[PDB]
Amino acid sequence: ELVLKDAQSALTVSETTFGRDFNEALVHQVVVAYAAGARQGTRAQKTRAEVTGSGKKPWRQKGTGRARSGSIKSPIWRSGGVTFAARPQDHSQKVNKKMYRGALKSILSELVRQDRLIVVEKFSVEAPKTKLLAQKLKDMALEDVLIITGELDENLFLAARNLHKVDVRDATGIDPVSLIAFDKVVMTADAVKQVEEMLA
Amino acid sequence: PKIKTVRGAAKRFKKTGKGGFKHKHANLRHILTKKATKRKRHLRPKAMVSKGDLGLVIACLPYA
Amino acid sequence: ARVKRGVIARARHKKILKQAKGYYGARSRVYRVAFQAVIKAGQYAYRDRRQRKRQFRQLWIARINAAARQNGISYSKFINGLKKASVEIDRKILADIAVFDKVAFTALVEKAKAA
Amino acid sequence: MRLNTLSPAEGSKKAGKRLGRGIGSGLGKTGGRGHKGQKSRSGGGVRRGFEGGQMPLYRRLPKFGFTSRKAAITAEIRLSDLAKVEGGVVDLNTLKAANIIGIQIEFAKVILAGEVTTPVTVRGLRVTKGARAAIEAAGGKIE
RNA sequence: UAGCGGCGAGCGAACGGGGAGGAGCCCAGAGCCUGAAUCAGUGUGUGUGUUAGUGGAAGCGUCUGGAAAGGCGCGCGAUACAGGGUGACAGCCCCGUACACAAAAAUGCACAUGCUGUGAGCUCGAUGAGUAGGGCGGGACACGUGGUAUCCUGUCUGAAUAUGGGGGGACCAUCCUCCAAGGCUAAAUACUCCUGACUGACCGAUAGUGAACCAGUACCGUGAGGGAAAGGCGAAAAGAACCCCGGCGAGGGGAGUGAAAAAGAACCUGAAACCGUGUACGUACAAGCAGUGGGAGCAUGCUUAGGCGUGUGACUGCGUACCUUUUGUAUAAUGGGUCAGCGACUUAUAUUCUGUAGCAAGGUUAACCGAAUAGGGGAGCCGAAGGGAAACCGAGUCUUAACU
Ligand SMILES: [Mg+2]
Ligand SMILES: [Mg+2]
Ligand SMILES: [Mg+2]
Ligand SMILES: [Mg+2]
Ligand SMILES: [Mg+2]
Ligand SMILES: [Mg+2]
Ligand SMILES: [Mg+2]
Ligand SMILES: [Mg+2]
Ligand SMILES: [Mg+2]
Ligand SMILES: [Mg+2]
Ligand SMILES: [Mg+2]
Ligand SMILES: [Mg+2]
Ligand SMILES: [Mg+2]
Ligand SMILES: [Mg+2]
Ligand SMILES: [Mg+2]
Ligand SMILES: [Mg+2]
Ligand SMILES: [Mg+2]
Ligand SMILES: [Mg+2]
Ligand SMILES: [Mg+2]
Ligand SMILES: [Mg+2]
Ligand SMILES: [Mg+2]
Ligand SMILES: [Mg+2]
Ligand SMILES: [Mg+2]
Ligand SMILES: [Mg+2]
Ligand SMILES: [Mg+2]
Ligand SMILES: [Mg+2]
Ligand SMILES: [Mg+2]
Ligand SMILES: [Mg+2]
Ligand SMILES: [Mg+2]
Ligand SMILES: [Mg+2]
Ligand SMILES: [Mg+2]
Ligand SMILES: [Mg+2]
Ligand SMILES: [Mg+2]
Ligand SMILES: [Mg+2]
Ligand SMILES: [Mg+2]
Ligand SMILES: [Mg+2]
Ligand SMILES: [Mg+2]
Ligand SMILES: [Mg+2]
Ligand SMILES: [Mg+2]
Ligand SMILES: [Mg+2]
Ligand SMILES: [Mg+2]
Ligand SMILES: [Mg+2]
Ligand SMILES: [Mg+2]
Ligand SMILES: [Mg+2]
Ligand SMILES: [Mg+2]
Ligand SMILES: [Mg+2]
Ligand SMILES: [Mg+2]
Ligand SMILES: [Mg+2]
Ligand SMILES: [Mg+2]
Ligand SMILES: [Mg+2]
Ligand SMILES: [Mg+2]
Ligand SMILES: [Mg+2]
Ligand SMILES: [Mg+2]
Ligand SMILES: [Mg+2]
Ligand SMILES: [Mg+2]
Ligand SMILES: [Mg+2]
Ligand SMILES: [Mg+2]
Ligand SMILES: [Mg+2]
Ligand SMILES: [Mg+2]
Ligand SMILES: [Mg+2]
Ligand SMILES: [Mg+2]
Ligand SMILES: [Mg+2]
Ligand SMILES: [Mg+2]
Ligand SMILES: [Mg+2]
Ligand SMILES: [Mg+2]
Ligand SMILES: [Mg+2]
Ligand SMILES: [Mg+2]
Ligand SMILES: [Mg+2]
Ligand SMILES: [Mg+2]
Ligand SMILES: [Mg+2]
Ligand SMILES: [Mg+2]
Ligand SMILES: [Mg+2]
Ligand SMILES: [Mg+2]
Ligand SMILES: [Mg+2]
Ligand SMILES: [Mg+2]
Ligand SMILES: [Mg+2]
Ligand SMILES: [Mg+2]
Ligand SMILES: [Mg+2]
Ligand SMILES: [Mg+2]
Ligand SMILES: [Mg+2]
Ligand SMILES: [Mg+2]
Ligand SMILES: [Mg+2]
Ligand SMILES: [Mg+2]
Ligand SMILES: [Mg+2]
Ligand SMILES: [Mg+2]
Ligand SMILES: [Mg+2]
Ligand SMILES: [Mg+2]
Ligand SMILES: [Mg+2]
Ligand SMILES: [Mg+2]
Ligand SMILES: [Mg+2]
Ligand SMILES: [Mg+2]
Ligand SMILES: [Mg+2]
Ligand SMILES: [Mg+2]
Ligand SMILES: [Mg+2]
Ligand SMILES: [Mg+2]
Ligand SMILES: [Mg+2]
Ligand SMILES: [Mg+2]
Ligand SMILES: [Mg+2]
Ligand SMILES: [Mg+2]
Ligand SMILES: [Mg+2]
Ligand SMILES: [Mg+2]
Ligand SMILES: [Mg+2]
Ligand SMILES: [Mg+2]
Ligand SMILES: [Mg+2]
Ligand SMILES: [Mg+2]
Ligand SMILES: [Mg+2]
Ligand SMILES: [Mg+2]
Ligand SMILES: [Mg+2]
Ligand SMILES: [Mg+2]
Ligand SMILES: [Mg+2]
Ligand SMILES: [Mg+2]
Ligand SMILES: [Mg+2]
Ligand SMILES: [Mg+2]
Ligand SMILES: [Mg+2]
Ligand SMILES: [Mg+2]
Ligand SMILES: [Mg+2]
Ligand SMILES: [Mg+2]
Ligand SMILES: [Mg+2]
Ligand SMILES: [Mg+2]
Ligand SMILES: [Mg+2]
Ligand SMILES: [Mg+2]
Ligand SMILES: [Mg+2]
Ligand SMILES: [Mg+2]
Ligand SMILES: [Mg+2]
Ligand SMILES: [Mg+2]
Ligand SMILES: [Mg+2]
Ligand SMILES: [Mg+2]
Ligand SMILES: [Mg+2]
Ligand SMILES: [Mg+2]
Ligand SMILES: [Mg+2]
Ligand SMILES: [Mg+2]
Ligand SMILES: [Mg+2]
Ligand SMILES: [Mg+2]
Ligand SMILES: [Mg+2]
Ligand SMILES: [Mg+2]
Ligand SMILES: [Mg+2]
Ligand SMILES: [Mg+2]
Ligand SMILES: [Mg+2]
Ligand SMILES: [Mg+2]
Ligand SMILES: [Mg+2]
Ligand SMILES: [Mg+2]
Ligand SMILES: [Mg+2]
Ligand SMILES: [Mg+2]
Ligand SMILES: [Mg+2]
Ligand SMILES: [Mg+2]
Ligand SMILES: [Mg+2]
Ligand SMILES: [Mg+2]
Ligand SMILES: [Mg+2]
Ligand SMILES: [Mg+2]
Ligand SMILES: [Mg+2]
Ligand SMILES: [Mg+2]
Ligand SMILES: [Mg+2]
Ligand SMILES: [Mg+2]
Ligand SMILES: [Mg+2]
Ligand SMILES: [Mg+2]
Ligand SMILES: [Mg+2]
Ligand SMILES: [Mg+2]
Ligand SMILES: [Mg+2]
Ligand SMILES: [Mg+2]
Ligand SMILES: [Mg+2]
Ligand SMILES: [Mg+2]
Ligand SMILES: [Mg+2]
Ligand SMILES: [Mg+2]
Ligand SMILES: [Mg+2]
Ligand SMILES: [Mg+2]
Ligand SMILES: [Mg+2]
Ligand SMILES: [Mg+2]
Ligand SMILES: [Mg+2]
Ligand SMILES: [Mg+2]
Ligand SMILES: [Mg+2]
Ligand SMILES: [Mg+2]
Ligand SMILES: [Mg+2]
Ligand SMILES: [Mg+2]
Ligand SMILES: [Mg+2]
Ligand SMILES: [Mg+2]
Ligand SMILES: [Mg+2]
Ligand SMILES: [Mg+2]
Ligand SMILES: [Mg+2]
Ligand SMILES: [Mg+2]
Ligand SMILES: [Mg+2]
Ligand SMILES: [Mg+2]
Ligand SMILES: [Mg+2]
Ligand SMILES: [Mg+2]
Ligand SMILES: [Mg+2]
Ligand SMILES: [Mg+2]
Ligand SMILES: [Mg+2]
Ligand SMILES: [Mg+2]
Ligand SMILES: [Mg+2]
Ligand SMILES: [Mg+2]
Ligand SMILES: [Mg+2]
Ligand SMILES: [Mg+2]
Ligand SMILES: [Mg+2]
Ligand SMILES: [Mg+2]
Ligand SMILES: [Mg+2]
Ligand SMILES: [Mg+2]
Ligand SMILES: [Mg+2]
Ligand SMILES: [Mg+2]
Ligand SMILES: [Mg+2]
Ligand SMILES: [Mg+2]
Ligand SMILES: [Mg+2]
Ligand SMILES: [Mg+2]
Ligand SMILES: [Mg+2]
Ligand SMILES: [Mg+2]
Ligand SMILES: [Mg+2]
Ligand SMILES: [Mg+2]
Ligand SMILES: [Mg+2]
Ligand SMILES: [Mg+2]
Ligand SMILES: [Mg+2]
Ligand SMILES: [Mg+2]
Ligand SMILES: [Mg+2]
Ligand SMILES: [Mg+2]
Ligand SMILES: [Mg+2]
Ligand SMILES: [Mg+2]
Ligand SMILES: [Mg+2]
Ligand SMILES: [Mg+2]
Ligand SMILES: [Mg+2]
Ligand SMILES: [Mg+2]
Ligand SMILES: [Mg+2]
Ligand SMILES: [Mg+2]
Ligand SMILES: [Mg+2]
Ligand SMILES: [Mg+2]
Ligand SMILES: [Mg+2]
Ligand SMILES: [Mg+2]
Ligand SMILES: [Mg+2]
Ligand SMILES: [Mg+2]
Ligand SMILES: [Mg+2]
Ligand SMILES: [Mg+2]
Ligand SMILES: [Mg+2]
Ligand SMILES: [Mg+2]
Ligand SMILES: [Mg+2]
Repeated sequence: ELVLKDAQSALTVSETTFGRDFNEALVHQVVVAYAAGARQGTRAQKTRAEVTGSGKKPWRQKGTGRARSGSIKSPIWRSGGVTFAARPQDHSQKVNKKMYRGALKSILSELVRQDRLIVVEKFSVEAPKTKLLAQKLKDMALEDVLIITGELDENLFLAARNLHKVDVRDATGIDPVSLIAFDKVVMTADAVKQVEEMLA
Repeated sequence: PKIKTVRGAAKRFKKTGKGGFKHKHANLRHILTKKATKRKRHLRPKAMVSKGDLGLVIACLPYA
Repeated sequence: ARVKRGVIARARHKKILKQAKGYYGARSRVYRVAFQAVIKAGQYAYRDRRQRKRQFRQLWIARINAAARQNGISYSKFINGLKKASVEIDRKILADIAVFDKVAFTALVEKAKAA
Repeated sequence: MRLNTLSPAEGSKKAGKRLGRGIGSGLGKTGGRGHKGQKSRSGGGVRRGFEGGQMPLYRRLPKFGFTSRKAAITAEIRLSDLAKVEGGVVDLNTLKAANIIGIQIEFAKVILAGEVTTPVTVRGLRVTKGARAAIEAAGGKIE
């Protein structure tokens, strides 16, 4: 079903993995949840309890012509309080397995329509060198890419660490945001076979 | 933390199939000889909670 | 994400103090006083679009009543005279004709005299 | 699709009520909670089942019954989820492996919930009169 | 949930499951035979690590500018495009980075292993008395003495001690299960004054620590103790030599430095309140929330051979501030001297309802295991069936002797 650019081999891929209607809401939700999961959420202000200072009333309740105060630390005073102080919290949100798989199936099928998904045979650099990888993408006519590979080569990996617009994920380690972010997606025939089985 | 059920209410109401609650009638513990038999007979079987006081029951026992 | 609000507040106050431009004392200078003046100005403005239509009608009617009595007829009888001759001309114009072209105006008072 | 071009379904998101933000907001000054009284106050509002000091419904009504110990450890097996164990044998330990009833349930009963196809010999289990007609109409012999 | 509970407010198990981590032994002592396998010496031995470090790739020309890293055009290293500096934004100017390497000396580890020193074996018996239990009074158990098991005990008492004793939630009897009245035990677990590295949908000088600054300082208090304020010239001090007014002052004017000195140290930006100097109009017979609709003149901007903007506003119709609280406020009821900054429906987990997305009689996982937002793991939960106080029966069932 997906022709290659140096073979023209008929790789018969499953229909309901790579040929579906683009459900925008599901994909949006899954990428938003994936984004929300990226947060570490490390922050804290200090409440009127946590501020340093005495509990003492600076001046008494009545008697003096001045607004009744009860603490130096009160949030309406300067240098003390923050009413609703933040606590370190976890913004990660649950995504249903079927929704995550469904979103991947939705986005990964839309690449076929848009022609971002460049399925290929064996893709591997000769030696662990960036100069060669950068040179070989000139002939392939690629710049901002996600080189997905089943057999993850250290030679290919090391050679794409310094290249910014190139990223080399494993066929197992595809993501919702990654598949959308990069301008093309180069999948190896083994990686398509693995992802096919993974998504199912 | 989880919600705590108002146990006293949990021992006086039971959830029926639809959503309403069955409860036992008041006025059938003591002082029975002066009451007519017709009353005591009508007070014996369980009864459904009225729609006015249903929200008060639904709040105080959120599980079942 | 802490939000400072010095840039936006100033822009809000400065907007109103621009509308208060021309008022006396604090009413131009001091937001807290100006804001009331600018609202009141709006309330009065809203009101006086209604009263502008009233005042001018009175102004016209007085002019027509003045110009009619030079020719020897009162406003009340004049307008009834014009109505009874199916004349559709309004107060605004009768008042303008009364001031400008009296030799013309005189013909309307005769036209009214017919009825 | 780009990371920007994505958008949610209409009606999914609904902003949220932000209290105390001017007249134009609608709610603002007394954030939808009226003038004065216990309910207007921070940390206000009465506790559950409180009817102004009147004896509450959950206290003026009598308490009845007792929670059975035996009812806690007995299940009501649906006859739809009958032929999902081991061919046509459904004792107890076999049924427990299929995750139909809980672990601490010795006594159990097969009720008429509809639909059987295969013959199932129901051993060491209590069976209903309607299910006895069905199970045998499908084929299998009970006990 | 079961229970507990002025059966109120509330408090809240275990069995049972899924995980993390797993490990056991010494004594209350008698044969042959023997120091052996165990802890620990203390070596020395790798292996380390930690406390100094070494190398570490490849850019040029024009244009704008005070200055180039910038734009423009061509190169090149990349297992180095982490990050920082540099006169504006640097892969290639510098410090780093990846990576490759380090130790005289002290130490923290993991295995050989000479050993002052210590008992491997089957044995044979033993097998923890003011104790278990009881009365009285308290307490701990989810369990408030209740029908109250269980454990501990202040007090007063008292077995049997494996033919024995404990327990199985009043209690009894049968079965099952353990063996009290002595010790010692790694891991999974809690924490971070402190030492590093690294990360933030954390803050950016009224914030963030009280403290960016010689801050727990000044200052306050007899004392315990309380406790501030106060950041930024410029790329580089090149921090203004020299004149001039002045008291060989302050302070200015020059001159000079700089790209700039209304960047000159009271030093980036420099708002508002508030206080001034000059230009246009109005203003000394006129009554009040001071505006608002009308509106002459006058002053400027323009197009001109009409007028239309702009400032002003003679005279004139209408016109008792805002907030709060109220049956009702111009009210002589509350609150505000003004400006600037900060200042109030939040966060976590449970729960019901509405919208929306997935999948559908199914839906769905929790901790965890994954380095890993994959995928396992369905232990569970919820739903598809209810009636009954409950046994029990179940498309019925409860009531009742039986139900139209
Ligand atoms: Mg405190
Ligand atoms: Mg205190
Ligand atoms: Mg005190
Ligand atoms: Mg006062
Ligand atoms: Mg005062
Ligand atoms: Mg401070
Ligand atoms: Mg603070
Ligand atoms: Mg605050
Ligand atoms: Mg959160
Ligand atoms: Mg949330
Ligand atoms: Mg999650
Ligand atoms: Mg998962
Ligand atoms: Mg890009
Ligand atoms: Mg990964
Ligand atoms: Mg009774
Ligand atoms: Mg009666
Ligand atoms: Mg009778
Ligand atoms: Mg009687
Ligand atoms: Mg529940
Ligand atoms: Mg900020
Ligand atoms: Mg402000
Ligand atoms: Mg301002
Ligand atoms: Mg602006
Ligand atoms: Mg405002
Ligand atoms: Mg301004
Ligand atoms: Mg004006
Ligand atoms: Mg004026
Ligand atoms: Mg002003
Ligand atoms: Mg002003
Ligand atoms: Mg009119
Ligand atoms: Mg919308
Ligand atoms: Mg909206
Ligand atoms: Mg939003
Ligand atoms: Mg919210
Ligand atoms: Mg809010
Ligand atoms: Mg509203
Ligand atoms: Mg409203
Ligand atoms: Mg409301
Ligand atoms: Mg109020
Ligand atoms: Mg009231
Ligand atoms: Mg109220
Ligand atoms: Mg409060
Ligand atoms: Mg309260
Ligand atoms: Mg009772
Ligand atoms: Mg289960
Ligand atoms: Mg179930
Ligand atoms: Mg059914
Ligand atoms: Mg349950
Ligand atoms: Mg009990
Ligand atoms: Mg009592
Ligand atoms: Mg009772
Ligand atoms: Mg049990
Ligand atoms: Mg267990
Ligand atoms: Mg357990
Ligand atoms: Mg287990
Ligand atoms: Mg761990
Ligand atoms: Mg383990
Ligand atoms: Mg294990
Ligand atoms: Mg061991
Ligand atoms: Mg071990
Ligand atoms: Mg050992
Ligand atoms: Mg040595
Ligand atoms: Mg070494
Ligand atoms: Mg070495
Ligand atoms: Mg070393
Ligand atoms: Mg080191
Ligand atoms: Mg080092
Ligand atoms: Mg270098
Ligand atoms: Mg250069
Ligand atoms: Mg130029
Ligand atoms: Mg130049
Ligand atoms: Mg120059
Ligand atoms: Mg350049
Ligand atoms: Mg250059
Ligand atoms: Mg050129
Ligand atoms: Mg060219
Ligand atoms: Mg080029
Ligand atoms: Mg970079
Ligand atoms: Mg960098
Ligand atoms: Mg890097
Ligand atoms: Mg600059
Ligand atoms: Mg710089
Ligand atoms: Mg740059
Ligand atoms: Mg460059
Ligand atoms: Mg740099
Ligand atoms: Mg560059
Ligand atoms: Mg380049
Ligand atoms: Mg290295
Ligand atoms: Mg070497
Ligand atoms: Mg060396
Ligand atoms: Mg070394
Ligand atoms: Mg050396
Ligand atoms: Mg080494
Ligand atoms: Mg050396
Ligand atoms: Mg040496
Ligand atoms: Mg050495
Ligand atoms: Mg040594
Ligand atoms: Mg023996
Ligand atoms: Mg023993
Ligand atoms: Mg023994
Ligand atoms: Mg013993
Ligand atoms: Mg003895
Ligand atoms: Mg003894
Ligand atoms: Mg005992
Ligand atoms: Mg006893
Ligand atoms: Mg006993
Ligand atoms: Mg005792
Ligand atoms: Mg006695
Ligand atoms: Mg006792
Ligand atoms: Mg208690
Ligand atoms: Mg009691
Ligand atoms: Mg107790
Ligand atoms: Mg007691
Ligand atoms: Mg008793
Ligand atoms: Mg009691
Ligand atoms: Mg009781
Ligand atoms: Mg009792
Ligand atoms: Mg016992
Ligand atoms: Mg006892
Ligand atoms: Mg106990
Ligand atoms: Mg004990
Ligand atoms: Mg004796
Ligand atoms: Mg004896
Ligand atoms: Mg003995
Ligand atoms: Mg003896
Ligand atoms: Mg016994
Ligand atoms: Mg016993
Ligand atoms: Mg127990
Ligand atoms: Mg037996
Ligand atoms: Mg003991
Ligand atoms: Mg022991
Ligand atoms: Mg011992
Ligand atoms: Mg060990
Ligand atoms: Mg730590
Ligand atoms: Mg900021
Ligand atoms: Mg910030
Ligand atoms: Mg400051
Ligand atoms: Mg500042
Ligand atoms: Mg501060
Ligand atoms: Mg300041
Ligand atoms: Mg403080
Ligand atoms: Mg100081
Ligand atoms: Mg002092
Ligand atoms: Mg104090
Ligand atoms: Mg003090
Ligand atoms: Mg200050
Ligand atoms: Mg400075
Ligand atoms: Mg500087
Ligand atoms: Mg600089
Ligand atoms: Mg600098
Ligand atoms: Mg000088
Ligand atoms: Mg002189
Ligand atoms: Mg002198
Ligand atoms: Mg002198
Ligand atoms: Mg002199
Ligand atoms: Mg000076
Ligand atoms: Mg001087
Ligand atoms: Mg000077
Ligand atoms: Mg110069
Ligand atoms: Mg110069
Ligand atoms: Mg110059
Ligand atoms: Mg310039
Ligand atoms: Mg200048
Ligand atoms: Mg100069
Ligand atoms: Mg100058
Ligand atoms: Mg100059
Ligand atoms: Mg300037
Ligand atoms: Mg400047
Ligand atoms: Mg100067
Ligand atoms: Mg100076
Ligand atoms: Mg000075
Ligand atoms: Mg200064
Ligand atoms: Mg200043
Ligand atoms: Mg600057
Ligand atoms: Mg300035
Ligand atoms: Mg200034
Ligand atoms: Mg300045
Ligand atoms: Mg300025
Ligand atoms: Mg100013
Ligand atoms: Mg201004
Ligand atoms: Mg002023
Ligand atoms: Mg003045
Ligand atoms: Mg002035
Ligand atoms: Mg002046
Ligand atoms: Mg004048
Ligand atoms: Mg007069
Ligand atoms: Mg006058
Ligand atoms: Mg006056
Ligand atoms: Mg008057
Ligand atoms: Mg008046
Ligand atoms: Mg006006
Ligand atoms: Mg006007
Ligand atoms: Mg003029
Ligand atoms: Mg007037
Ligand atoms: Mg009037
Ligand atoms: Mg008024
Ligand atoms: Mg009024
Ligand atoms: Mg009041
Ligand atoms: Mg009143
Ligand atoms: Mg007033
Ligand atoms: Mg009034
Ligand atoms: Mg007053
Ligand atoms: Mg008063
Ligand atoms: Mg007042
Ligand atoms: Mg008030
Ligand atoms: Mg009052
Ligand atoms: Mg007020
Ligand atoms: Mg006042
Ligand atoms: Mg303000
Ligand atoms: Mg503040
Ligand atoms: Mg809320
Ligand atoms: Mg619903
Ligand atoms: Mg719904
Ligand atoms: Mg819907
Ligand atoms: Mg929907
Ligand atoms: Mg469906
Ligand atoms: Mg792990
Ligand atoms: Mg793996
Ligand atoms: Mg790995
Ligand atoms: Mg982690
Ligand atoms: Mg369940
Ligand atoms: Mg059905
Ligand atoms: Mg039921
Ligand atoms: Mg049921
Ligand atoms: Mg029956
Ligand atoms: Mg019955
Ligand atoms: Mg019956
Ligand atoms: Mg019957
Ligand atoms: Mg009968
Ligand atoms: Mg019958």
